[PDB]
Amino acid sequence: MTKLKAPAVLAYSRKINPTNALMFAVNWSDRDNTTAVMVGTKTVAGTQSVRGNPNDADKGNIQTVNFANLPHNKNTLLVKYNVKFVGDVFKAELGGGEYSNTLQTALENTDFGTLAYRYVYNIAAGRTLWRNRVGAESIETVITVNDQTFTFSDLLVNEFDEDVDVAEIADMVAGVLSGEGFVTLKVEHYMLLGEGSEVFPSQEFVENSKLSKQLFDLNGQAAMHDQKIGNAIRTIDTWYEDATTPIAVEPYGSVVRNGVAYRAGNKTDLFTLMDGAVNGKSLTEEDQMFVTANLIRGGVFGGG
Amino acid sequence: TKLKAPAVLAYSRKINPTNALMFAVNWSDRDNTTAVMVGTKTVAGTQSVRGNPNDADKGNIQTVNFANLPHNKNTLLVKYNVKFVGDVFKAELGGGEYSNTLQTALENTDFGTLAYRYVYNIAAGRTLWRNRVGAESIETVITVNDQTFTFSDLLVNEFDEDVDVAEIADMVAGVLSGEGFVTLKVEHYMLLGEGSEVFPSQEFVENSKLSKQLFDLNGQAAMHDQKIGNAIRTIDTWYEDATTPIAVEPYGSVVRNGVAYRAGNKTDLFTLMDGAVNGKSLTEEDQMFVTANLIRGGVFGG
Repeated sequence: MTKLKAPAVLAYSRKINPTNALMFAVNWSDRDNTTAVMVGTKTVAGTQSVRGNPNDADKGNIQTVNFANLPHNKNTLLVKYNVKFVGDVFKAELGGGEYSNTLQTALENTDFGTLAYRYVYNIAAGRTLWRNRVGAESIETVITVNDQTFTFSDLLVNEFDEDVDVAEIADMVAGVLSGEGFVTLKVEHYMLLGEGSEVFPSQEFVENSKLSKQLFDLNGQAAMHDQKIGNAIRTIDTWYEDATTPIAVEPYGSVVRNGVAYRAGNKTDLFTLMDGAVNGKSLTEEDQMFVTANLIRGGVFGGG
Repeated sequence: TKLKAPAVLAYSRKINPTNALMFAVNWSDRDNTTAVMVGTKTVAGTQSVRGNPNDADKGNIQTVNFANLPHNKNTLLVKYNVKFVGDVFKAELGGGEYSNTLQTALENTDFGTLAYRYVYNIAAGRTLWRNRVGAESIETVITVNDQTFTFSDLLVNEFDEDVDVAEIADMVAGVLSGEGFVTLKVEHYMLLGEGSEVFPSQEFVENSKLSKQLFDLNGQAAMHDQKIGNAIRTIDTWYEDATTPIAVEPYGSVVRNGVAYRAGNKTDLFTLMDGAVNGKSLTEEDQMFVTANLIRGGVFGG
């Protein structure tokens, strides 16, 4: 007909830029004396309890793994990172002009307020802490932005409840996202897990060596990949078909650890909606939020 | 009839940057430099290609190189030197007549503008590429001939007039329009924030255990001298329908966007060179473009 197609190398750079997270040990009422949690190595002998075959059930299983605990005289895990939000979300890093420009035009009425609120809420509710949230006496999140400090505790993680301080931070974040500039939130999390509690750093892929589990380290200190924090932050999509709990923003709504994709094969993926928005079709408020959330995520959205 | 160009006519590059090293400092304690080291990390992602949604339920593991400022330093320090070398009309390999009449045809080239735009690309920090995004402030320090110059607040995409840029460009044009050489020694300080991702040059390795590999020198994150150089010679605003400056390439090629703003419309270096040697006249900006291609270096022969 006369359709406008996206260039082969249309690519957007990411706009939520978290750092790596470092993991320290403190006591809940002495947060100035911090000590780094160090990754160790231990032996693990196990059992061949795999569903398929009971003929191996009497055989052993010797492995060596990385592990990471709080020391036996500190009761609190402290997780530190920064999240820099950057503007100009609609200026493609690689794609040309025409397609991306009319896409920006089709997206200009996007509810940046809700996007920024859900981002900052995930940061404040401590979703970025993943399994470290489990079994915590209390959880205290501290976000410092523009020499201003905010503290959170009583936040439900899987609902975007309205909170006035989350809203005040989301105001600056949405100001940046819907326009130009950048703003850095400096984040600390305090979890009262108990002395000697196991902590959960990012895990590495070791295809070579004697380790079967390998934990992420920086100079030997337990740490979480910046991309894992980022994935937790963008868990804002409640708009896929038959949506229940929020999923991370992905062009196909993929959650690979569950082997499913909530936006694949039903014309609700990023590329279908994108080509619709460029070629005259109208987008919902939630569809515009989703397409803009993908433009914030970054990636190559070109013909492949 | 026509002065054909010798088959092996070639010029050597005249703007010689070094490789850039990447350190981490604090913005207000620049005498405590520590080096940024390239690391390796696992990265797990989704199969999110435009084509196939049938793989949208499948994941993928990779290992990649990565480079961060420490969590106790907030400023990236990029260091390099650039040596400008004169005799930009003496050919390296080509014979005599074509090169000599070309040297005569271009003795009225605006060397002031060339030197200014080179020095400006160095001072505005274009050479930093993606390390410019998200800076609270950028401070460039250029030392030359026992004279130190500091720059903050320079628009990268405009050649605004600046007195220090012009004063350095004066020596640079004195070398480029005559003989000799001169070394500018350049530092860039960027207030990015503690723990910020920094962007060294990327490598290509056919099949390796690494999916994405960063340029290192003894393990320290670094930038290729040719990338700094490509930023330095982004001065071409004279192709047809010119928006922003592009890097000086004989066909005005920008392979990252799959177009060549001087290919196939009698604006390429070879057409202009043939014209200049074979009697035809060039614009002032065309003389600038041809001399910039001679300063870039390369083979201009069959």
